[PDB]
Amino acid sequence: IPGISLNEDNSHYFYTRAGRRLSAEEVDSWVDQYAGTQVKELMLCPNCMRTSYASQVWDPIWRGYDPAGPDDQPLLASLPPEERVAARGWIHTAWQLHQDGIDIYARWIRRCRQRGISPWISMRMNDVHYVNDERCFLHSEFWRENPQLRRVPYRFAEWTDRAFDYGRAEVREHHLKLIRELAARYDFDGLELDWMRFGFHFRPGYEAEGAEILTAFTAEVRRLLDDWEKRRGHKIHLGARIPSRPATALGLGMDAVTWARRGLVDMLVITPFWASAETDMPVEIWRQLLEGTGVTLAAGLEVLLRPYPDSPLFQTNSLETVRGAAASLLDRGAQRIYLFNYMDSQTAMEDLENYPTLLREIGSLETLAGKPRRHVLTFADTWAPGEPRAIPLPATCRPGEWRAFRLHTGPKPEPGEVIAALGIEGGAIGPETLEVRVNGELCAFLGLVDLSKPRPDFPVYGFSVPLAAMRRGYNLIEVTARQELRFGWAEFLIRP
Amino acid sequence: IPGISLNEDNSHYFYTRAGRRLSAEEVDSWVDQYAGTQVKELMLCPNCMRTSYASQVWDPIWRGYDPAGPDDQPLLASLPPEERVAARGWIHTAWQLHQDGIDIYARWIRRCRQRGISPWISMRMNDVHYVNDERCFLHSEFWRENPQLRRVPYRFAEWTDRAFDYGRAEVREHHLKLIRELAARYDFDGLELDWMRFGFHFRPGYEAEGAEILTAFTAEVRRLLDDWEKRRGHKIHLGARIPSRPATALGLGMDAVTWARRGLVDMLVITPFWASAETDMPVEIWRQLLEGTGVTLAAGLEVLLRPYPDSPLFQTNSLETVRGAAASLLDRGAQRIYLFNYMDSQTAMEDLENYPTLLREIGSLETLAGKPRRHVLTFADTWAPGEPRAIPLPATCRPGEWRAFRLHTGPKPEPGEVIAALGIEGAIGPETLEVRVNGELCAFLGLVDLSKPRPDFPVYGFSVPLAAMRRGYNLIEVTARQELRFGWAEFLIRP
Ligand SMILES: CC(=O)N[C@H]1[C@H]([C@H](O)[C@H](O)CO)O[C@](O)(C(=O)O)C[C@@H]1O
Ligand SMILES: CC(=O)N[C@H]1[C@H]([C@H](O)[C@H](O)CO)O[C@](O)(C(=O)O)C[C@@H]1O
Repeated sequence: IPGISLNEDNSHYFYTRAGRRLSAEEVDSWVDQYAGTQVKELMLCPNCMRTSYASQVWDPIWRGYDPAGPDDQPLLASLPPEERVAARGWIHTAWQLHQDGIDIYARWIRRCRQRGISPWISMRMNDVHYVNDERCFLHSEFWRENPQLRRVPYRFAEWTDRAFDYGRAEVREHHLKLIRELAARYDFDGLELDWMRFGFHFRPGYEAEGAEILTAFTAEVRRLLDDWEKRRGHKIHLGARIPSRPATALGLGMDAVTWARRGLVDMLVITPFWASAETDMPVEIWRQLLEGTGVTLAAGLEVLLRPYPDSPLFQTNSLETVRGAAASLLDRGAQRIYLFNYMDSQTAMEDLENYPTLLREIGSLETLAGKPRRHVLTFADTWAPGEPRAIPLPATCRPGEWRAFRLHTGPKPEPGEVIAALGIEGGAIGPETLEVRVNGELCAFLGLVDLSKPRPDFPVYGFSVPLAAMRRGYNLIEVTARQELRFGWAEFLIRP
Repeated sequence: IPGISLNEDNSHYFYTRAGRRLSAEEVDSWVDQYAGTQVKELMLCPNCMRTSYASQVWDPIWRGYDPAGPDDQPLLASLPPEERVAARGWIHTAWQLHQDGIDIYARWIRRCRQRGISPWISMRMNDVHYVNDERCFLHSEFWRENPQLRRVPYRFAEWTDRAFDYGRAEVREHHLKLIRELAARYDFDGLELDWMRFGFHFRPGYEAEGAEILTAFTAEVRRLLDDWEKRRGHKIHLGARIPSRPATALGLGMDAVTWARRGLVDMLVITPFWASAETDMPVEIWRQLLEGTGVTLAAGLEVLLRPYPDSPLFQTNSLETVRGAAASLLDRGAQRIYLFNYMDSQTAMEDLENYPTLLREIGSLETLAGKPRRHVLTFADTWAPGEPRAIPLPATCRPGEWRAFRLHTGPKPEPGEVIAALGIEGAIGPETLEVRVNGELCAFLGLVDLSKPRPDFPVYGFSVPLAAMRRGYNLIEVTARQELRFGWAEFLIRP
């Protein structure tokens, strides 16, 4: 009954369908694959710094575009030859659609309602893809002409250094112009403010004033949609994506508790940025913080699954690891599982054959129950500027020392197998090199485990967990080593 | 005004007054130094594994004691000769009080009320000092005879490994026996459950069931005190010390939000363990979590001030650093500043001459305003088992890389001087660092000669444009032209 919110990005559909002259019927058929699943809402993203539809107030993706021209034309000149082919796939498909009088978002919204899906618009509030390239096709002329409106002018270390400063009147107006058009153009059930693209909206040190500013912004949005409710003849929801921990959220100027209490939002998505999906997010704390407000709390998953920030592995979640994350987060009180970057091609799970099963299982503890799952230890990629960072992995154990790892494994396991699995980096061990306990109970050595993707590129050792040791929620791996060891991976595999 | 809660520990008074035959009058005079200050409550701790008063349900500190005997006697045999002198100071003074018919806690409670101080009892729920020594004088016989009731039987790496497991009925009963006695023996305004001595109460991995167990415990205590309200003819408060961050609190089986919502507690003290004061605690998050519950949220200071867990420096807070922490935590919404280990001698601020001034200033932003203060970067000493730890220092900056440190400096500074000061561990010039605060370039000042507490490595000062500083967090950003390791960071605000 919690169900899935699925986010469709502003570029994917155009990139993957490029080269086809799309009919209204084919455009509609994209919604259909999500019909009869646990998907309750599609969050349709129509923009980055530019829109993928023919905006009157912002730059469409195709502003500057020469449809008949060569790839080497001014709009694409800044990219290498090979990347112009991909960018032009997006620009051209978005352009051609408009030329045929097909508004892709209007069609998706209409088809959503026919298929019992609640259609949302999700706006990227501060996308900064490729801002190292000032000439790049997908920057707004407004961004290009106004470097004084940026967040960090004293350095350029990260893309977010060149993000818009929402402390400025003219930055808020620029984003409110697009919202006023989206509300007028599209008859959506809900608007989501996607603050987590890229989650950095304020001069470093100005986040507290930023918090009062985004609350007022959110209130302007809520007021505007209230007017549209009387016009459309139905309720319109307002939602937001925010960081995964309340202190990080408040530290980036997102006081979601105030937004909830003053009735500005009725859905909140707690999410990482992109580096890895968080398999561990303090859902129960947010639920306490949001008590009485009537806000739907969604737990946001990302497609990547990576053990630590500096890992060179860039593999996606599998059905089994999404089953783990989803079982965990629903067990903690998530009222929705929200998928970001889990699309039907290119930006999607590596085991794409499992996409339909995933959409029919991860939205309920009932449909996850008795199915194989993996609870993998990862990390929170997003922290407020100068906020101390708590990153579990990698973890050194010196001879005779103890290390502990708490992994959230949601519902108590049904009868069957539980393996605590630990990856060791740097080249190794015997059957008595490690002592492994779970909630204090000794775990028997199993030997090397042949993991399916996602998996580390170093040996993973399995330890058999006495079924009855496992408890609902967090479960504690403790390890001591007789030799210095570095851990690069931890998970629970539960196969009932 | 928010005001001060001050904790007197179970041993201090006995250790420091040892060798004097104490009169009822002198015992009473201890309360007097706190009268007419911002202290609203004295939290009088009467126990560890043993009581400092003559309990009939627990071991007094002097169980086993031979008053006329030599230092080398069975009760103290396990200590080296010179440590028996200190321990025996505590045991003998506590014993001799009882022999004179002086109940120190009954006298303190009475004298508190005469002097307009609200008197509390603060019970250590699981003290584990010196549990490496199974024959130690301060361990209870119950603890000694029941090693099966301990938290960790598979290893002994930390004192908390030999803490009692409150997952056991026998452990809960044992601690409830003392609470039943304290409620009957003493007419206190409030009982505080000091969970933060030592904050580890459950088998590793059983903290969730632990949370339901301490809620039921706390509720049992609340029901007990409700009965005593009708006998004593006045309200009795129930309070608790808990970890500084909500996730850590819930992770150690302390669901204080439930305790607050069900009206089991009406005071909560967020605090670190002992390694250092936390100058940065999520007060505003707790206030949101506690909204409508009527619970007073107290921000707990510890006496030590240390930049990171492995630092060999063990210096205390000064008047100036306590002013900084207090200005910060009050600014964030603390309804009380709570002092732990800020006593009148031995366990005390090293600038002891400033103790009376401290007790008249740190309870109100009004009395802190326009006074010199230091906002020092530290760390949270306490994390749930296997919980990822966020420790800011020490911090390496590679050539051409940026590091940031957010320090909470509470109220925006008055007219005067603001210095960002950065300590370098393990050779720099005036351009080796670029330092910004909230993006504004800060002038190199050179080496700053800090007063204690201070690192044993060079501290460089950077002049902050007064107007850059904001209310609450303020952001130091630094880039280095040479590989450097920071061991220290602070704001000095001198109006
Ligand atoms: C690289 C690619 O093809 N698509 C990517 C898009 C585009 O970069 C973006 O939509 C341009 O506006 O961004 C994401 O959705 C994102 O932000 O997480 C990830 C996705 O993989
Ligand atoms: C002289 C001395 O060491 N006293 C210390 C006492 C005793 O060790 C304890 O009361 C034994 O029961 O403990 C503390 O208050 C504590 O827990 O932080 C600190 C204080 O410095």
